[PDB]
Parts: sequence; structure tokens; C-alpha cells
Amino acid sequence: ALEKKISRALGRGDVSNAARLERNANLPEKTGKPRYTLNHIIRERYPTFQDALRDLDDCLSMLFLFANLPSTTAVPAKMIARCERLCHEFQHYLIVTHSLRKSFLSIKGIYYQANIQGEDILWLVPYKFNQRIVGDVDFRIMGTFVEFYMTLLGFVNYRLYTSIGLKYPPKFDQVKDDQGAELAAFSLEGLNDPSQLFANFTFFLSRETPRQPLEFILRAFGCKRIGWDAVLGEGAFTTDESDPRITHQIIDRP
Amino acid sequence: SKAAKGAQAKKAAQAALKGVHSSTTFHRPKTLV
Amino acid sequence: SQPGVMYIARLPHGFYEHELRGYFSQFGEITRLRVVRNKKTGASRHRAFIEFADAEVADIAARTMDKYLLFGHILTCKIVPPAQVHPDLFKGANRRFKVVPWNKMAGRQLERPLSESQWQVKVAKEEQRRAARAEKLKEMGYEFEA
Amino acid sequence: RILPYKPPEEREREEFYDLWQNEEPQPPNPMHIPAPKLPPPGYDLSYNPPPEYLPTKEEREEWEKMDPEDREKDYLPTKYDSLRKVPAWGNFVK
Amino acid sequence: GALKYLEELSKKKQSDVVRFLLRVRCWEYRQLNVIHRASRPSRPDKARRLGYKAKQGYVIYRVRVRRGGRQLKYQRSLRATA
Amino acid sequence: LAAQAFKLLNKYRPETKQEKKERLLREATAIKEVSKKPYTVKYGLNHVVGLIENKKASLVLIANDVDPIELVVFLPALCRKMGIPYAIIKGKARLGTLVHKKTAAVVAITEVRSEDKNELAKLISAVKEGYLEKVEDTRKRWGGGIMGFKAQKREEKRKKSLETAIK
Amino acid sequence: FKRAEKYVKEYREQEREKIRLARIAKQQGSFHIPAEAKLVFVIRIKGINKIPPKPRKILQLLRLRQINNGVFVKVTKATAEMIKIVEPWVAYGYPNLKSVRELIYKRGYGKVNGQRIPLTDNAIIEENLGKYGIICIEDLIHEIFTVGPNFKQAANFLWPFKLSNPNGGGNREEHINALIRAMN
RNA sequence: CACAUUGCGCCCGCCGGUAUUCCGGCGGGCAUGCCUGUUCGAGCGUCAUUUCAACCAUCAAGCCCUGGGCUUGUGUUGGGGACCCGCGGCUGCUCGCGGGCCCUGAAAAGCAGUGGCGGGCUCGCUGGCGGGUGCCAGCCGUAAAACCC
Repeated sequence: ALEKKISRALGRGDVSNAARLERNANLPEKTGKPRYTLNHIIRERYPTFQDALRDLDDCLSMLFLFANLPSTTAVPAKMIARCERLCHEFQHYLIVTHSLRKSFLSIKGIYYQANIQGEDILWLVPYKFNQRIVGDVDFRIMGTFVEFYMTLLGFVNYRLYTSIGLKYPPKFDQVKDDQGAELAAFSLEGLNDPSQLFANFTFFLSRETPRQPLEFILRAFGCKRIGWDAVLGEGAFTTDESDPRITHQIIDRP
Repeated sequence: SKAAKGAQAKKAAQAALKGVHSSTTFHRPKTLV
Repeated sequence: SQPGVMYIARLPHGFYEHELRGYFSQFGEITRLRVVRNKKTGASRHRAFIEFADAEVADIAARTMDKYLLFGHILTCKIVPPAQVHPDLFKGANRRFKVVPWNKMAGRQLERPLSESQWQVKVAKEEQRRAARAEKLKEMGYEFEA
Repeated sequence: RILPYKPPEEREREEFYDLWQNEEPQPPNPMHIPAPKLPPPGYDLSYNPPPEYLPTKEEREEWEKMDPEDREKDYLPTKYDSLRKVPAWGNFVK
Repeated sequence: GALKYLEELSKKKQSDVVRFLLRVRCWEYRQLNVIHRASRPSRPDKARRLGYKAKQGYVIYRVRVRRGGRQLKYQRSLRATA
Repeated sequence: LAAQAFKLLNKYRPETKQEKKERLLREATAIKEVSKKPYTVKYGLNHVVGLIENKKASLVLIANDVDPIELVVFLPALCRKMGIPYAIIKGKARLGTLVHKKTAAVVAITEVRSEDKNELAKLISAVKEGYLEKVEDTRKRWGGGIMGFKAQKREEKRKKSLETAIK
Repeated sequence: FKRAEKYVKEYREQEREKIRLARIAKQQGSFHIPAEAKLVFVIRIKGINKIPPKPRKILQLLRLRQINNGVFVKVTKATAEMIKIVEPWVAYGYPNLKSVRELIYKRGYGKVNGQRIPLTDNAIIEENLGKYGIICIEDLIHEIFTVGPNFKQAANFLWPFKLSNPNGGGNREEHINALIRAMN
């Protein structure tokens, strides 16, 4: 009914009333959030945080894929940005808690397995390329799935951060976001075997290495002193490759 | 020839004055209840 | 074979040769066309003559675009009777009227050097021009030397 | 009783909770049929797998020639010398 | 003053315009039902003069009754029957 | 002509209820913490007829699909008698969406701003020439009688069924 | 059917491109930009229908033929001249690193034998380029962002980015980043 | 719903019996005309829909005798009136270039005249060469160049 009223006003020429009815309609195209509140649906589908953690598998698979994917009408640019933000926040929780356990590289991408509250959680992240969209691939179905799992992961991150004690949502700065901080754009403040492997080391990443996966792994298992080339983005501990206080350096050039 | 020219002129006139925009049985449509 | 002449007046600025050709060739087939422009400056005098192949087409076009409001200009489209069409009216039709810098030509003609022996016999002639000035200044009472 | 006028620019300038706040265990209904989890990744999938898994050139030719949606497995193992040489999967989104 | 213009026009009933309108409108009413809801007054001046207001609650219904007599004459009117 | 008239009248459309409430709230807030005469399109049969009889309306636009027609059947004659330029536009919904209603039977332009006085005068000239000359040619004659093939054939059938032998 | 209104409209428009091009030609170097060799993204958008021959050729050279295209160009003197010429039909600005990453990853393609190929493997990257030392997509990003000696070849390799209409969203400096976010 | 038999339908929910499917029971509902409103519609009923918009320099650069001034920033509807001028040609009559005065709705009924460079078109000769062209929404001022490629 609201959409019919918006079209009715637009066909009359009342642009101000059309805009007011649109902000009442709360389109995802502008909001960046799902069109409908699905809180009660998530609550009834998963009456337990354990069940939420058990479907968090497909939740993360969806969200990482659509955080990497280009923008369409079914899933807008702001919604993709929110997907990326939620994935990065979940990655920060994993880094802080050292919940990440095992990893794998395949012709399919990269597999991550973590353990949150006794539940094994797997997901596949594609390699940073231009993923092909060929054939009769319908993004509206995947858009509905994306909205559901965005709400689900948002509530999951809230509960995780509240349980650990850190405040949710983490502060996020558009300046470093634009300058390309990716995971380095979030500062985590509080509220008022795993972490030893690379702890007392210092790592540098060359321009030919996967920055997001390598950084996720190293932050999850300890390395607190990581740098990379300026092209890779902000947040590097040291940008100068000449700096002699670097222990290990990653190369994939012939 | 002459008929074609007259038809083209009349079509242009109509476009200038009015613009360019211009089973079988019946059942009650199922509306929302 | 009945040619048809239409006179179009109160033309908006920018309703020139090619625009006229396109529009009235959408209406029909244009054989000849000539806007009226000033020789001094290449500016339209806001009227033009279009000579169509078909008289019926000309009549239809005039009836459709007679009192048309275009850019604050109520056009004037009227068919000229064949008895009143002056035989050489489309003398510069289908040609490209050019804008001549007459002032710039007169200038560089003035600064073009030339032997001023004739200009000095003309100095004598402009001295008799000064004689005419003197005779009109006798009523004035102003005497001037050379 | 009513708010005062406020300019549109200021209006535009001006304009989370725990879902399981009261969480209690619930009996599992017997009509629910959960979707099976995807099988873990195997030794075939890695970009540099053990060399015994790799197919021969003739088997690769047959695999590429035979039509899609007709295979036992939707992939063949492939050894790559480096991650930069590892390419993007063609059927990820599909 | 449009209502005054309509008042004079309705006084001129056999005039050409009013006769034409009454003919084509009589054909419509004969095609419709004997009693039907009229969306709006067909004679707005007469309606407003008799007390019709454009509020929510004022309805106009149109009715056709057979004319003539029963040689006995009915004491009430066709208006009363309608 | 419809497009030009509606350009001017869209420039002079009246305020919506939301806009009027916003304006009144603005002045109320200003008073808590001297204007010129507004110029808008006039609508409503009684208001417009009053303007026409008082010669305040400079331009009149009358919808063609008014039913009962008797509400506007006199308007062209009244405008011609009073000397006010008028035109008949296809649309009481077009006219009513020009105003902020569902249907306007007639609208009028009485006074415009100085920035649009020349535009209004040019529209008056255009309307009066390019519409009133043709309607003066054909407005006193009867309409209708657009008999098609079926109607004409039915009428030769009737004439040959009546005028030949018996009546 | 084309209308006389439109005919007069393009006539007056073309008159104004003629006048504007005359001013630019006579005050060659009109754009008062400090001398810096940096990157600007240029997006071909909707404008006036009849493009004069010189802007048409400049758009042909910059590969901004179709509406909503995107090209990376280094700010030289000839480039500044060309952008000032084709200003009405383009929106240009200074890209940031996140925009460069998103454009090259999400909507990045490659040109081979005059054929569009998506940037799906560093193999094709190092086969087309690489004789210049471009082994990977992030090396291409390095050249484009920190413009190097081989920016010309990097740009010619990258096919123009075919963006999408803004889904509810001259020199614009850093706000072209918002525009790229909207169309990407 | 039904001579009303304590019988039979349909929707939502619940209870008890081996119960997700079965049986029985229970609770809340399902008449017609009409009014106001909501929402979903139908109509070879009527209309609109190929967008007449803004888009120079709301100040810049160079200077001088240091603080004011100067320079450059090319942008004008058309037509008419035995009216008043200045300068170029014309044996001369006069015709041009620019002003002074007045009139007119963004008004309008042949008056078209100045020499070229390139490109398009076309014809002849041996891809090439030479001629023409009321053609250039290309330029310039008399050669020619630029544009072009």
C-alpha cells in the first residue's frame, strides 16, 4: 500500500510527499539495512545461541561472498558495505578470543574453522578476484538470504562482544576506511598454545601476498607486529621494507 | 505516390498535434480477502 | 507538379536553415529553402521561405504550425499564392550565408599602405571640403587655420 | 505540546540489544528435518595436493569434454606452484 | 453564481441543451436499475437548495416509478412513492 | 499550448497542506523567538465564476469532461461576454493534479509575479489567437453526426424499407 | 518524430559549446591547477546529445564512448587540457585506495586481442603485462595508485569500468569517492 | 445450513484418548439491506507520458614607485524614420565603417553579397595527375595557413 501511495504521489508530481513516503518505506537502497525486521523470526528459528552458532556456517559463507561481490539492485552497495563491516567485526572477535583453530587453502578458496562455545564453525572465502556471474543466477533469492543472515550475524556479534566484555558496535572511522584499513579500521574498546605461536615475532607482507587472509591468521594466532606495502593499505605496523626490526617476510615472486 | 505523401503528411500532423503516444470470457477477478 | 511556397515568420533564434529543413522534411519533402538574413551582420530577420514539392503537404504543414508557440514566439505559417510568388525569391536558397567582418576589412584596408599622391590631391579636395566647412561656419563665426 | 520548527538541514543532520535476553531451553520438535552440513574439504581440493591425487592429461581432457551436471565430482584436483598462480574458482557463485 | 446559472438553465427545460441532456440521461437510467446509488447530484443547484451538503453522510439515490393512475386517483404523489 | 499553460500554472501551483503547516510552524517559532501578497492558481467553480463576472481573471482554463456538464456549459459564453481569454483543456484530473485535489473543473490566473507577467501575456496572446480563432470559426455549429459505415448502411436500409412502398 | 522545441534546444546548446571551446582555446591553460602528477578517475555520464568533433575525438581517445564509463588518467598538461575540454560530459576527481581496490577487484576486466576478459587470474595478468614487471593484480594497483613509469600500459590494459546507475545515490576532489561507492 | 434432527458443513485454536496424519469434545467465528472508511481490483470510460531547465569571471592572473591604481579577461533580437555627423573608396552621382535623435509587444512578406585554404561530390588524362562544384551545422581574409590525417 505504501509503494502504491508513493507511485501515486510521484505520478502527481508531489516530490516532497513522495520523499516523505519513501523515508517512511525505509528502502534498503538508502538504509543499507534489510527492509523488514526479522528479529522475531531469528528468535523463533533459533531459540538458543547454540542453534544460532550451528547455522552461523552458512551465515558467514553468504556474508563473505556478498562482501566480496559487486553491487546489484537486489543487494545494494550500502548493504554490501554493511556485510563487509559485520564480517570484519566477527573477524575481530575471532582474533581477540583466539577462537580460530584451523585453516585450509583449496582451488575453491580458503576454508576457516573456528570453535565458539564448543561448536565448530566452518566457512569458505573466495580469493580476491572478479567473480564470474554467468547463467541464470538470481540475486533476489540470494538477497533475501543476505538480509536474513545480516540480521543473524549482527545479533550474534552483539552477544559475542557483550559476553567477552568489549562494547558493540566497535568504533569505525571512515577516514581509515577510505585510506584502506580494512580490518585495521576498527578499534576495540571495553565497557566500564594459540596466542604464543607468533607472539614474539614481527612479520612483513609483500605486495604479492593475500593481505586479508594472512593478516587474519596472524592476528588470530598472536603476531602483534605486522606490516605491509603502502599499496596494501593503512594499519601496517611498519611500511618500510628496509626496517631491520622485522623477523619474517613473505614473498611469492619468482 | 500521392497517397503515400499525403499519409506521411497526415501522420506528421497527428504527431505534432497529439504527440507520439497513440479466454475471451469474463470472470470476476480474485481480489484479496 | 504543383510547387508550394510557405512563408514562416516570427522565428525563434536558433530555428535556422537545418532545423527548418529537418522539421519540415519530417512533414514532407523540401525542395528549396531560404531564410532572410542581413548582409551587414549574418543575423536572421526572423523569417524564411520554404518551397515544397507538394502543395497539399505545404498546406498541411502551414495549418499545423500556423499559431505555434515556440520559445516565446507565436509562429506565422502561411502559404503564398502562386500568383504572388516572386519568380526569383529563392535566389540564395540551399546556400550557406556567410558572416563577413566588414569592419575588420575596412580597417586593414585603412592601414594598407599605398602611394598617397592621389590622397594628397584628395587633401586638396578635403581642403575644398574645409571651404564648405568655412561657408557653413560663416553663420557660425568660427575661423580656423591649416 | 508541539515541537518548534527545525530547519531541514538540522533535521537531516540529526536523522542494539540482546536477542536472547530471557533465554530458556525448549523441547526439540520432531517434525523439524535439519539440512545436512556440507562435507568437510578433502585432500583433493588443496592447490598443492599430494601428487597421487592429480589426474592424468587424458582424464583431464575427458573431464573437460563431458557435459556439466554429469560428473561424480564437480572438480578435478590441480597442482599449482604458487597462490598467485592459483586462479579464481569459476563456479563459486553458481 | 454558477448555481444561479444552473437555476435559470433548469427553469429552461424544453430548451435544446436541456432536452438533449434529459434524453441521453433518461436512456442511461432506463439501462440502470430501478433504484440505484447516484454518486453525485445530477442537479447540484436543486440538491444544495433542498439541503444537500457535500459531507460524509449525505447520500443521493435515484429511483424511477411508473406514472399514470390506478380511473381511481392515488391521493399521494409519485414523489411520495419514490 | 497545454504544455505551455501548464508550465506557467505549475510555477504558480498552490501550497500543499504539509507545506502550509510547515510555513505556519515557521512563523509561530519566529514569533516565539510584513509579507507580500501570495499569487496562486484559483480553483473552484463559484470562486472562478465570481472572478470572471468581476473581470479579475486574466486567463480561464475549463475542463472538457465535467459531468453534470451543466456546471460549466455556460462558462465559455460567460467568458466571451466578459472579454476574458479562456481555453478548454483535456483533463479535469490534469487540472485537479495541477491543483492539489482530485479534480478541478476550472482554474483561473488572476495575477502573476513581475518575473512572469510577460510569460502570462504571451500565453494570453497564444491561447486567444491559436485557439479562439478556430473555435470562433467552429463553436456556433452543432456537433456529432460522425456516421460510420455501419450507421450509414443501416440508414440506406431504413430508407429503402420506408420510402419505397408503404409507411 | 522530433520536435521544433528540441531542434532549437540543440541549436542553442551547440552554440554554447562553440563559445565555451572558443574561450578555452584562447585562454589555453584556463584550469588553475598546481603542478602535480597524480591520479584522477573520470566517469562518462549523461550530457548534451550533440558532442562537437573535438570533444568527440577526446572521448574516443579516453575510451569514454558509452554512458557511465570509468577511466584512470594521470594529471599531465595534455590530460588537464582534455579534461577541461570534455568537462560537461564527465565527472572527475581524486580516487582513494579503497575505491581503486573495489574497482579493480569487483569490476575489473582485461583487454586481450581486442576482447574483454575478466581479471580472474594473475596468469593473464603476467602474460599481458609482466615484461614491464606486472606479475599480479596488486602490482597493477600499485602502478595505478602510486603512478609509475608504466601507467600508460596499465591504463591501456584495463578496459573501461562499466558501472551501474546510481542506486539511490568539474573537479569533485574527494566526493568522486562517494560517486564511485554509489555506482559500484 | 436445516421442521430445529438436539443432525450436517467451512475457518482459526485448544483438550482427552497409543497420535504430525485417527476419533470424540470444547472455545472463538461464517444471515440480508444500507452508511462511512480500509484494502484488493475491472473497464476497446477519460486523460497525461518522445523533459523549451540551470550550466561566462557573484572574481582570477600580471604589474607598478608597498597601496591604491592600472591592464587583460569579448559577451549586444530584428526592422523602420527627405532628421544631425565623422572617415574610406567612387570621373562624379553615391556606396560602405562607426556614431547622435526617435518609433516599435521577442513586432516581421524578394532585394543574397564578399575572395580564398582544406575536405565532400563529379568529369577527363596516364593507383597517381589535371579540371569543375547556389556543398561544407570547417575556418580564414584576400597569396596562403590552420583544422585534417
